Amino acid sequence: DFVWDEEESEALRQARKDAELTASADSVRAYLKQIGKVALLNAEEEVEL
Amino acid sequence: RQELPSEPIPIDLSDVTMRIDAETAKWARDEARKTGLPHNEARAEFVDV
Repeated sequence: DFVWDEEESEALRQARKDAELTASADSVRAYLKQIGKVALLNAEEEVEL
Repeated sequence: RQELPSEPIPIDLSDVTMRIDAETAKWARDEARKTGLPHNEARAEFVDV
């Protein structure tokens, strides 16, 4: 929630410095987008499938 | 000029839709004003938070 401390500022500073441009291995979000588009199955549809 | 959004702002990241509201802007302004630096210098704190 709304609490700010040196650790929070340090965490932002690290993230800001730890990645100036997108990396090839860390850009998994494009894949994760496509997973969310399909809903989870339960037992009944699993067995029917 | 340290104003607030009358309505939530859709930031709309490339993958997940995101929303800024009046309360987070409230907290950010509180932090910036706490810092006490000039406007263009407290901009750093506001943007960071």
